[PDB]
Amino acid sequence: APPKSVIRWCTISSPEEKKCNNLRDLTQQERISLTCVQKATYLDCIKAIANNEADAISLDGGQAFEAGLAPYKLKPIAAEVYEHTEGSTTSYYAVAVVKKGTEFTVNDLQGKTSCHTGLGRSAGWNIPIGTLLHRGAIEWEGIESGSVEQAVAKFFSASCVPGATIEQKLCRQCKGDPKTKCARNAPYSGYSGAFHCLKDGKGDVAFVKHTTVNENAPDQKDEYELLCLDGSRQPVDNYKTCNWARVAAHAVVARDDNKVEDIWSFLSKAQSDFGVDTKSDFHLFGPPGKKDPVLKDLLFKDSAIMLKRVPSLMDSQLYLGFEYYSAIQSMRKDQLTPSPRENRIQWCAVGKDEKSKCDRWSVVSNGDVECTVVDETKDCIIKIMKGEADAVALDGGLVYTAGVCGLVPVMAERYDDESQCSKTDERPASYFAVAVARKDSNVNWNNLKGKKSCHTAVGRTAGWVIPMGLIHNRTGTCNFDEYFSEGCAPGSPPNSRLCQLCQGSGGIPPEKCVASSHEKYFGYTGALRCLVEKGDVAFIQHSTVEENTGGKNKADWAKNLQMDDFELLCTDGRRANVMDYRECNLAEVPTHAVVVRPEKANKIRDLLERQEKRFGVNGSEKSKFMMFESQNKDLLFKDLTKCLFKVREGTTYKEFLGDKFYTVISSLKTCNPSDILQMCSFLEGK
Ligand SMILES: *[C@@H]1O[C@H](CO)[C@@H](O[C@H]2O[C@H](CO)[C@@H](O)[C@H](O)[C@H]2NC(C)=O)[C@H](O)[C@H]1NC(C)=O
Repeated sequence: APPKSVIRWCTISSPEEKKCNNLRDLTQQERISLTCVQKATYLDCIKAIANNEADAISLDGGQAFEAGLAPYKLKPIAAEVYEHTEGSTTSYYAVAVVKKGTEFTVNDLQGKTSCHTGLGRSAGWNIPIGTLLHRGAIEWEGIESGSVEQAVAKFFSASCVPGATIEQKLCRQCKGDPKTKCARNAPYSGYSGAFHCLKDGKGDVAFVKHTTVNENAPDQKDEYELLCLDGSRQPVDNYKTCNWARVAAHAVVARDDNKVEDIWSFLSKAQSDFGVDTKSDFHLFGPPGKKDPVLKDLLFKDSAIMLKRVPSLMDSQLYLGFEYYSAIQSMRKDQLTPSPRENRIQWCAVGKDEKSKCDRWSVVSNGDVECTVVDETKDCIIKIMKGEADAVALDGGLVYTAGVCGLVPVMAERYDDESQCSKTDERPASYFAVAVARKDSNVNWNNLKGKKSCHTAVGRTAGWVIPMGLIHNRTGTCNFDEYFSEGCAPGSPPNSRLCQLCQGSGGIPPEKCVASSHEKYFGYTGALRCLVEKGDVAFIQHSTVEENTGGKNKADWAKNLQMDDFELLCTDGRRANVMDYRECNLAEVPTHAVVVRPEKANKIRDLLERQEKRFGVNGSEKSKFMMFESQNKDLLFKDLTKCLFKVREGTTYKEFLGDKFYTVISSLKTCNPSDILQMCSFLEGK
C-alpha cells in the first residue's frame, strides 16, 4: 500500500505546541498529516522520537550531537538556510581574533591570558576549549586531574568566564563591578564585551562568532586580525579559511528507517504552500522580528529563510563539521575509552589481504603505523575525514570525490625508480591513455559508436574511467552498456552486452566477464588481445603495444605482431601513429596518491618518510618486509612503486589532476552522482 502517512512533530513548550496544532487543519486538507506532541525537555523529545514514539524534531548543532548519539543515533534530514551574502547560508563560522603583531600561533599558548563570553557556549567555551583539548595543548584525560574548569588553571593564568561553581583561574580580566563580574549577565561578553577584551586589552586570546568585527566597526581594522589553527593568521574578512569551526545551522533529525522521506515531503510542502511566501496566516520561518524570549525561534528557528535538504548518509559526526565534532569530542562524551590519543599514524586497510598486510607491518612498526580495515574502498574516504582513519592510497577517480569531501593528496607514488625521486626537477610521470585502433581498421572517434569494444576492466582509469569520461560528454546519459555493439570489460554485469567479447574461463567454470585471474581478456594486454581477436578498438596505456610488440610477448598470438599493425585513435578523427602517445592520447593519467586531511599533512609525509626507507624499495630492512609488495598484488600500495616522495606543498586535487582530467572526471560522475559524493558536495555549498 503506497505513500500516505502522518508526521508526528516533537515539541518543547505549550506556546510552541499551540502553534503546532494551528497547522493541523492544513496537514489535514493535505495528503501527509500530523499529530503534535509536547515534551518538557528535548532529551525526552529525543528519546521519544527515538523509540518510534514520535517522528522528528528540528534541533541545533549543540543538540544535533546529542540527538545523533547512541542509543539514539538520529539522522539529520534537512537543515535551515539564511540571508547574508557569501552564498546560500547554512551555517555560522566559529573563529578567533587577536591584535596584530603576535609572536606565537597556539603551540606555545600555555600561559597567556584569555577572555570568553560565557561558559559552555560554542565559539567561547566548547569550541576553542575542545579544539585545544584534542590538540593536546592542555594535558587532560579526565576531570580528576584537571576538570574543564580545573584544567583551565593548569593551562591558563587568566580567563574571563561566567562559570564559577568551582574554578577561579578562569575568572580574571572581566571588567565592571567587584560583585557583578563573573556573571553571564555582565555586558563584558556576548560577542562585544569579550571583543572589548582585545579592544580594552583585558585578555590576550579571545575567540568569538566571526564577522562581529564588522557588525561592531567596519572602519578600524588591522588593529585586530584573525588567527588560524595552522600556524597562519589573516585579516578581518579572512574567516572562510581561518575559522576554528564549521558551526552548522539548525537541522531536523529523525531515527533511521522507512518512515523518512514523508518527513521531508510533509515539510517541503509545508513550505512551498505555507512557507515564507504563503498568503495565509502563517510564517513557517518566523518573519524577522522581535518577541517574548519565551516564544523565540519556535517550532522552527525564527531567523530562517528556508530549509535545505540533507543527504541520506549524512550523520552528526558529519553534518556539524569535523572541527565542531573534534572540539566537543574532547569533552565528557567519553574521556578516552572509545576515543584515545594515539597520535601515531594508522591506515585505511581495504581487504583481509590488506588489513593483515597492514598488520604484517604493525609488529615491525611498534605503533609508528596502525591499522583499521574496510569493506568498500569508499569506507576509507569517510573514516579518515571522520578522524577514524588517517591516510589512504587510491586510484585517480577516488581522488576526485575525496577532494570534494575535503581530503587531498599528500604523498604520491612513482612508477619509474627512486633514481628520480628526491628532487624537484621533473615532478609528474608520463603514463598516457590511448584509443588503440588497428592498422587497416575502420574505427575512429567519429564512427566509434556501434563498434565492438575492448576495455581492460569496468573501472581502471585508462582502461575505462577515461573512455566513458570523454564518452559522457557525447552520450545523452551514462548508458555505457548501450554504446558499442558489444565488448568485454571484466567486471561488468553477468549476461550484459559489455561482457559479450569476454572469452571468459580458460576452461573449467565458465567464469565469463570476470575481473579475476580466471579471465583471459583481463588486464591491458588481455584487452589488447581482444582488439586482435575480436574488437574493433581497445582502451589501454601508451606503451601497452611496445610491451608485447617487437617479439616481446612470446605468446600464441603476439609472437609475430608488430606495432606496425596498431594505430592511435585521436578524439578528432586523426589516426595518429602509435609512437605519438603525446599527440594523440585520451588522457594523461596520474599515479596513485595518499589522500589525507588538511591538518596532519606535512607531518604525515614525515611518518611515511620515516617508514619510507625503513620499509621501502632501496630500504634497509628488506630482509624483514617492505611496503609495496604484498603477495605480489596491489594492496593499498600498487606493487610497481619505488619512490613515494613528499609532493609539492599547498596544491589541490584539481591541480593534482589537471583540467583535462578534472573537467572530464567531474563531468562524468555528474551523469550519475552518489552518496559520499553527494554529501561532501552539498557541504561545499554551505
Ligand atoms: C566535457 O566536460 C565538460 C562537462 O561536460 C565540458 O565543459 C566543461 O568542462 C569543464 C568542466 O567539466 C570546464 O572547464 C568548462 O568550462 C565546462 N564548460 C563550460 C561551458 O563551462 C567539456 O567541454 C567537455 N570536455 C571537453 C574536452 O570538451
